[PDB]
Amino acid sequence: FRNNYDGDTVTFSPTGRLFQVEYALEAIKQGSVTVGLRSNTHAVLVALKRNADELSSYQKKIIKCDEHMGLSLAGLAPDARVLSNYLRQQCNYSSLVFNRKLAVERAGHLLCDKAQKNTQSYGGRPYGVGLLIIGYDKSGAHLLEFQPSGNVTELYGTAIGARSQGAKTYLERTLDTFIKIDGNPDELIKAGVEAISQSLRDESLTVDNLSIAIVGKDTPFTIYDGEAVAKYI
Amino acid sequence: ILYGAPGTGKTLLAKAVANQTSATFLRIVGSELIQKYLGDGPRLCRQIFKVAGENAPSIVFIDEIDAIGTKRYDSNSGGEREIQRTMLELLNQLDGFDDRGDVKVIMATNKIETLDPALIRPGRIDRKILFENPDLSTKKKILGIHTSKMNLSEDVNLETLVTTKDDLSGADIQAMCTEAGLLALRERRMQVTAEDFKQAKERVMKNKVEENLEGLY
Amino acid sequence: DIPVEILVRRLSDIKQGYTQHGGLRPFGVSFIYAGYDDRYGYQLYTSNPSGNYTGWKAISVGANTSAAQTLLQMDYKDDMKVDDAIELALKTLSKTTDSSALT
Amino acid sequence: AGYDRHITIFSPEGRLYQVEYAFKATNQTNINSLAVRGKDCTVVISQKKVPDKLLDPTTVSYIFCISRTIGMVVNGPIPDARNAALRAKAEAAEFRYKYGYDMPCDVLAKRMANLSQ
Amino acid sequence: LPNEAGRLEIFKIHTAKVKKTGEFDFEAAVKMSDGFNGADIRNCATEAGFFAIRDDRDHINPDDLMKAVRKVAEVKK
Amino acid sequence: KPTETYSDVGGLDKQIEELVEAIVLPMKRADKFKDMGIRAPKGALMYGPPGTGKTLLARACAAQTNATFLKLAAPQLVQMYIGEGAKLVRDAFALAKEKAPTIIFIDELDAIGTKRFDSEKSGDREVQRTMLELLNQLDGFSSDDRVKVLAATNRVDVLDPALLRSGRLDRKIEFPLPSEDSRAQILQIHSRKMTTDDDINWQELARSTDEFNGAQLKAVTVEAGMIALRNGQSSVKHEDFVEGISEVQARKSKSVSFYA
Amino acid sequence: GYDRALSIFSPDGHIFQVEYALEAVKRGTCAVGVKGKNCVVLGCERRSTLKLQDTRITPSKVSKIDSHVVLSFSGLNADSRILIEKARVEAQSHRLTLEDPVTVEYLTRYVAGVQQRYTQSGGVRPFGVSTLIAGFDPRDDEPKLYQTEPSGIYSSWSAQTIGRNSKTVREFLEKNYDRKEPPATVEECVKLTVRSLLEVVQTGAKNIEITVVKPDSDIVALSSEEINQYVTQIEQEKQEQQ
Amino acid sequence: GSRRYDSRTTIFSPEGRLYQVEYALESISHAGTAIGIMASDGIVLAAERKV
Amino acid sequence: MTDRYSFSLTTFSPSGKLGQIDYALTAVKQGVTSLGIKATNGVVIATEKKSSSPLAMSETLSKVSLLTPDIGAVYSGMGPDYRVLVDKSRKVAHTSYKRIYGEYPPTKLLVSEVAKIMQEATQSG
Amino acid sequence: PPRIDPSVTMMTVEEKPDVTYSDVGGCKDQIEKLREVVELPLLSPERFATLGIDPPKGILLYGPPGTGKTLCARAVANRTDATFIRVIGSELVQKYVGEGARMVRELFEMARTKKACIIFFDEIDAVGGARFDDGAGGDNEVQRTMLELITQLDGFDPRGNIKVMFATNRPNTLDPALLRPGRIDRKVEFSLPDLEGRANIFRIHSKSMSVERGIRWELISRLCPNSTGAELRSVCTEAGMFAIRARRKVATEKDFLKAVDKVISGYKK
Amino acid sequence: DRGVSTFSPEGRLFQVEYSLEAIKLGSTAIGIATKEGVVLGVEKRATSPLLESDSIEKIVEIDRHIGCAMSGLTADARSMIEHARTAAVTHNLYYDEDINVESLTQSVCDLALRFGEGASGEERLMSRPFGVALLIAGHDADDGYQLFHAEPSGTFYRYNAKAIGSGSEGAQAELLNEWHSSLTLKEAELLVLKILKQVMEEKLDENNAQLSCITKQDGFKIYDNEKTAELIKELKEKEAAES
Amino acid sequence: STRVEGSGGGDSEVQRTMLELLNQLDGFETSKNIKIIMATNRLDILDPALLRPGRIDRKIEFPPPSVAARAEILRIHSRKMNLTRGINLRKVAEKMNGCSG
Repeated sequence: FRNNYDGDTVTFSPTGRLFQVEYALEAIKQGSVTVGLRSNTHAVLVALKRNADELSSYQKKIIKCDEHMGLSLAGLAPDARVLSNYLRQQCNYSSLVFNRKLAVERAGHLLCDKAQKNTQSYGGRPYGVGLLIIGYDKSGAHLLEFQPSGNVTELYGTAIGARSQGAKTYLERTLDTFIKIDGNPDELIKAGVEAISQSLRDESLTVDNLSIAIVGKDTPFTIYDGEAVAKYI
Repeated sequence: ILYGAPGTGKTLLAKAVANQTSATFLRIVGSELIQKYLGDGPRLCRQIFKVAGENAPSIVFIDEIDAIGTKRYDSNSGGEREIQRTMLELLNQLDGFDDRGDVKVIMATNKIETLDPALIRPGRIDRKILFENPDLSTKKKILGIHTSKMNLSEDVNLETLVTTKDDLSGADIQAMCTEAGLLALRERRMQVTAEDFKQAKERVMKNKVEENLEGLY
Repeated sequence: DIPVEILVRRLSDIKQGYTQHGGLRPFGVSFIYAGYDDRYGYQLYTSNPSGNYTGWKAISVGANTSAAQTLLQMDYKDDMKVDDAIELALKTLSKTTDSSALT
Repeated sequence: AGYDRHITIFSPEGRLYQVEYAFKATNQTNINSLAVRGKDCTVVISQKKVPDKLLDPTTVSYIFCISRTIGMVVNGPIPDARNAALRAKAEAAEFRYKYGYDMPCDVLAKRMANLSQ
Repeated sequence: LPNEAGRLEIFKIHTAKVKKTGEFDFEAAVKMSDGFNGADIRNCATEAGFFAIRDDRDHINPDDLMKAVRKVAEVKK
Repeated sequence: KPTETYSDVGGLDKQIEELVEAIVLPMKRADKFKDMGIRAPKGALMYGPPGTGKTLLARACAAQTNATFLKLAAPQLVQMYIGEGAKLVRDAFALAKEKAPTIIFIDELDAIGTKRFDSEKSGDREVQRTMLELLNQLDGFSSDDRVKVLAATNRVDVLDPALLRSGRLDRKIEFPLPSEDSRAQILQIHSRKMTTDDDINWQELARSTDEFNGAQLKAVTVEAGMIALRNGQSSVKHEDFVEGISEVQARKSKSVSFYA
Repeated sequence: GYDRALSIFSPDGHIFQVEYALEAVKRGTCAVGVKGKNCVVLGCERRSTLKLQDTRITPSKVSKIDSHVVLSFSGLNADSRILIEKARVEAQSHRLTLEDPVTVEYLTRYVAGVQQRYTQSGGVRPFGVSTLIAGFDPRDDEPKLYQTEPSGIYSSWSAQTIGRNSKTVREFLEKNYDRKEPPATVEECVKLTVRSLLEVVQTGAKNIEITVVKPDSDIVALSSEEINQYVTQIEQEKQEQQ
Repeated sequence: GSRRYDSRTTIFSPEGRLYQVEYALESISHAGTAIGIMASDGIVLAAERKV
Repeated sequence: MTDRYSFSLTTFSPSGKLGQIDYALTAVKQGVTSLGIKATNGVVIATEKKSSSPLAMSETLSKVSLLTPDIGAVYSGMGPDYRVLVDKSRKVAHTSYKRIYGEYPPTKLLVSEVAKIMQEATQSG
Repeated sequence: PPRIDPSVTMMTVEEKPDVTYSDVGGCKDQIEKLREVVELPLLSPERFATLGIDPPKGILLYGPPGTGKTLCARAVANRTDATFIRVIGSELVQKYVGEGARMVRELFEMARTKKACIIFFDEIDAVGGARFDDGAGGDNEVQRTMLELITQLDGFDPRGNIKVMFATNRPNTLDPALLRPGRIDRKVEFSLPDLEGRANIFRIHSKSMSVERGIRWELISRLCPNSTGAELRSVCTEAGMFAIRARRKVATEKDFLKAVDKVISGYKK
Repeated sequence: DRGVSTFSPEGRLFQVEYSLEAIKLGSTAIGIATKEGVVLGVEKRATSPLLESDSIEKIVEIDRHIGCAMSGLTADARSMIEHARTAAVTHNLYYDEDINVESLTQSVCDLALRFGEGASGEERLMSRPFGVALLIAGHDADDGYQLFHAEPSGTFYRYNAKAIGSGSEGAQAELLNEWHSSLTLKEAELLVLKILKQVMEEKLDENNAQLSCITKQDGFKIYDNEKTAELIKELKEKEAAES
Repeated sequence: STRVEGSGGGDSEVQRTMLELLNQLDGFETSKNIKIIMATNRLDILDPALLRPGRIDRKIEFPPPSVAARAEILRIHSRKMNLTRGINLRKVAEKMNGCSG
């Protein structure tokens, strides 16, 4: 029964969606929590990184895809690599072929097709990892939500990962405030830190845990990692 | 659990142990529990266990469970329901009442791998007993007993028959005693000669020992 | 001329191949190979559905293999001639038939 | 194998379930058709039912013009009818170029038959 | 299953016995309907009327009927 | 008297309207239907999940009209002895006519709703005959709403061309997978029963719950209450639900090992 | 084309096909290997259910990869042939490219590698045979015995047995070998191999086959009488009394 | 599904035999008899024509 | 994304029988009567042409086909299987014995190509 | 006052079972849930009342039968002073028209009269389980039993007195109506025990046996393949068989290792 | 049957979890990284007097600055190593410098997710994830001595101490307390020997245990049976003198 | 005149039961005076452990019908009733081929 509709990717169920899509969706939440916010001039991503142990250390999950483009993941590390590699080729071609910095809208639609295609086989699979893809081109800053189902929505702020809603409600409140803070790297970073804390309810907020990433009007893709987020706490 | 071939060790071993301990030996026909009705298999199975506990001590020998079994891939299936029903009652009856020594169960099947691995259940069935093949020396031993009960000629040599036999189980050895002895009964004689045995050894040997070139390597 | 021992191996490897890879059925066939070399004299092989092949100096395959072979083992003798072998084959053939007498 | 309710093979009754059910629903367009021959002509008369008044009738056809001379009436469900029409029209067009000659009814028939088998 | 001609006849009788606006069009309904039987055609008469109780009147309109017939049509083949 | 209310359910609103139109509006304004000359149903069919709020609303309609509620369970009718069930149904209807306003509530309509389609109906003739007997009776009268019969299935797998007709099972009401707005309302019904500390953020929880049926929602609430007990509280807070959803009781789980 | 899977990972951790492969080794032939200081002997018992064969037009159970490398097996004939074919191409290939015959270690890696690979891809399942690979490296005299199994695992052993009734003869080796003294006498290495197979074959001393590999293309099948001579000697040992 | 039509009957068993192979050995016993005699002067081949 | 299937549709059964082939033996039985007589002085083949609507014609049907000019063939079993097989059989006979030769194929040799085709379709899923 | 009765039922009743937990190492999790759902509402109803919740009516315990799953059921009944009622689900399914439905009503009424009691259903695979036939003249009969059983649960029943604890060997072929809340609220998972788990369950059996004193079960656990609680007990008694076989009073680590080696191979399929 | 696209209701595939069970059916493998050097230790094991444990090894060289210890199905890691070496050599050709331990772990992990029955974006050249886990340790002159845990899942973690295998829970706990970055190369080895003996069900001697080290003066060097033995005596004597 | 030649239901299973009984008699009581005779036309009701000596010990062929045999039977049945002496059972027997008793 269950095993019919999990064991095949070239199926559908009576609800209007296959069970595998419900599990992939669950898997994004199984990621660690990350928020994204923009005012449409700059876009910031603030991310809580957990590491397995005191004897592990942090490994990167904010990915420079170009010097004007990046992503954060939440969900499955193996899959995230596959997607990141794709977006990176895609960024490179856009520069070589068109002199473009690539809009999110164009990138999302292309990532969608590949995903679709691998549900059009046995032994291909949805990614089961979500991404907040940011970049600063000529229509400004942009924040997209990509899901491995192929749903692409641009949101002004959002969250993915466990307890998305905590930051999201804070974001729907502070909305009107942040969108009129235009042109400020530092005001928005401060916001991101404030936001991520409304997600938390079973996790600690510490310097080494937190990680910030920016691209914006006068900033090409630069990451603050480790030490360098202390002064925004 | 005893698994081999019936009346070669599997039937016999359970019969022996029953004689030693003065226990009632209860021979349970696996198949008759395969009734074509519903409700019917489990209450037949239950009745067998009821009577076993009442009239302890007893060894319960359940002959050739595979007709009520068949593992499948699922623990209930859209095929026949009656075969699945008797199987789950049988699994619940080991799993749910345990005995020290008052009732002992001997289960029989030709292939132990057609049984569900949870119907085997460690902590009741601890022993899993399998069947070795006779070597030359065992053939001599098994033969010696069967001839004690015969009367025969003294030109019959045990050693000679045994060497030329190769890969016969004890069942074939028993058949030989009867077949050579049958030629004596045809010649109206209650000895058996050397000659009867040779022809007998050869014939059962031939039929058992069919070649298909699946040996060798 | 091809050696027998090689030619047999190429068939057996092929049979073997189908059941390992391709999802295929294997062939349901046994061959008894009769061939000559000046490195070995006459050679006689048999190959069977598992991809296993062996040499025999007298062999039976098909219905009633066991029984034929048992008769073969007694009547066999180190000394040979063709016309003697023709008699041998026929004596046996008559006694392995699953139908009365022989024609 | 062990399957015949998920894949298509010979029946032991000898009447193939997939072929029989294909014989049955075709009628899901509410059609009835005939074709007759006159001495010099061949006429087809065919039903049409229009199930909405958001629909134009003049784009609703069950006759597809294969070439210039050849006609084909499909009785079936229309996504399958059209699928065959697309394939038939090209094979007809391909034949006409290669062989210098307009496709026979029977040859078109035979070729689509052998493919369905 | 009834003719086209048969649908028109069965509709006539079932909306006859129901109260209605003075202008009415049986024919309109008849085209849209396929795969119905007499019980299905009666239901269409009654379906239109439930929405007329809703609309605070005794009178089916051709307008109720157009909805009624398409809904009965949607819920099945 | 069932004590069910429409305040015990919510966000099933569009489906509340259809049921009320089908059985209550004929009862109350019988002279209006009569005078029009349209047949008024005497059966309704509901399908969907029971306990989401399909079953609750039936009981609620009966209470509101102050009809006699009679629960007849379909496996009960199915006797191994020669027609008991057909007989039970004619008595079921006769007593129903006497008792009016009445809702004859039939749990399960796939238990008798198999009847086979081959020559296999021979065996299972008790189940075909009982189902046929209620439909012949329903069509044997019209334009009255003295008896209502309302049918419920655990999971729909049965529907027939025979069920159709207005005096038979006219109404086909679907009760869906709840929308987001609706889950929050169901939670706020459920949490009425809870002792709250009034810190619970309704909006957030409703979005986070995805693929939950009304009964499953109830399961989160008892779990949250259960956590609160271990924590040493007599009331619950918002965090207690967030924690609650993640837990296994509805096929939703969490995991780790996908991150560094 | 085709590439649907036949290898499916077990919740055991030990794949189905590997575990069912090992069964195939137990049914098959019996092979044992003993190393000297100067030899490596590979013994096989012959089991002919009926014999109408000759021993010279049957394929023999110790098979040459090279003039000075042998491979010996237990399991099915069919599978082992495939492993052999691939190894004879590899033998020649090293000879062509490095200008030197194979090292034994590389060859062992190779036979393992094909097995391991058929566990890992779909569409192929792995082989029903375990092998004894022995030989000598260029400029060398020290014996090498390695054991390869269908899991694709290999390791070195001073003595080993595989195939039918492995247990009995393993124990027999545990009490009849020395690690401060692998025998440097060719005669005692053959002796031990004959004792081992004797205890299993049932009858017949010309249903025992020894193959001796000494350095520098010396692969030698010892003849009937020589074999009889150790068997005589083993009954003198067994019917010893003081 | 493609693998949901597959049965994998080409693989080693729990007894370590190959289903389809064992079945082929059977086939050969239901077909005619074939006998091969090798002598050092010739080879005599017979195969039995049934039906 | 498809054409990755090659698992067989003809398998061994526990009586070592072949599933499809048992099924197909019926199909032949449900056919109509066809015969052959070799007189040594020729060959005669005859069959019943029968058809599946009264409005159809069996005068404009054919159940003997020319394979090559000098050879004709007839069958019992199913109409669809016969048409595709005759076409493939007509193809190989032209290509391999009139482009490589010029004499029309000996009979037996043509039988061996038809046989190879049918068995090939049984091996391969 | 004669309203609601046992009628005539066929059942196996054990007032206060003689069985206590003997697996706590892999069934730490089934015990934590169990305690809370059954033991504490019976021991203090008032707590639940103050929260504003009433506990689960039915709980499903799944995974392999008898690996401490069965033990946990008997154990909680003893601990609460409630009647333990073992019904074998497969016996309550009958061919006979309704014979099956009738049997089911009488059991729940019986339960009501005698309330504060645990109905343990061994096997719901029988009672429901897979199909595709959707009645067939033998999967109708089964469906009729399944459906009647649902009717009592989803109707009017006490959730604070009557517990039903269900046992299965696979919940993936069971109908969504058997699974869903409104009938089974908590569904608890069996865990094959971890190395540390094996040690505690071992430690229990080795409150008997003259094992060497200084034994490290953790070391033995690391060489072990996977095992279930049934298997860990199984090893211990088989090790004692080696001690008698060799005619010696005391047990070593070694006797336990030798028993592992044997039992796992024997198991497999 | 089964497929390989199947998720669990969590959303984590079946085969991946089953791969973690296989790692635990390996033997304990311990790596500790300290200021100077990385130490890697394995149990060679010796189960028979006839087994040559002193002719085999379980600590394999990737490059002249990168080693690895494995636990699991040790054949499955031959494919992985072979691929890593090919990558490692290719970087020495392409830039003339050391290959980062991290850049490599990433490369290797990409092909651990390459299991499937064919899909339209990627090559599949395995059916199933490897039965085998790695500890890869190395040195580069960009971030010095490092240790990484390479999963068959394809996740990659940076560490300082890690144990894998059956006893990894007990060994890792002890390690957390002992780990300091003020421990000399020799010290790290001695503390590794003490723990490795504990988790062992049999006596610790050279004939069943192997040490190996990574120094930036001479790279990955697999330590001799003799040198490791000498310290085992010294461990035995100190330990039996605080008792 | 007798329906059912054995089937997949209860005729083959019942045939197993009988064999069991026979084992038991040579067991405790070692008295055995009641013998069971099986008759069959088909080898698909049989399995090799069933033919294995100690369940079924003798497999006896029942007379396949020959011309000489057919005359004999006829002569015995004719020796009850009024038939002419001018008849030749050799003719009547030779006329019949593919006829049982």
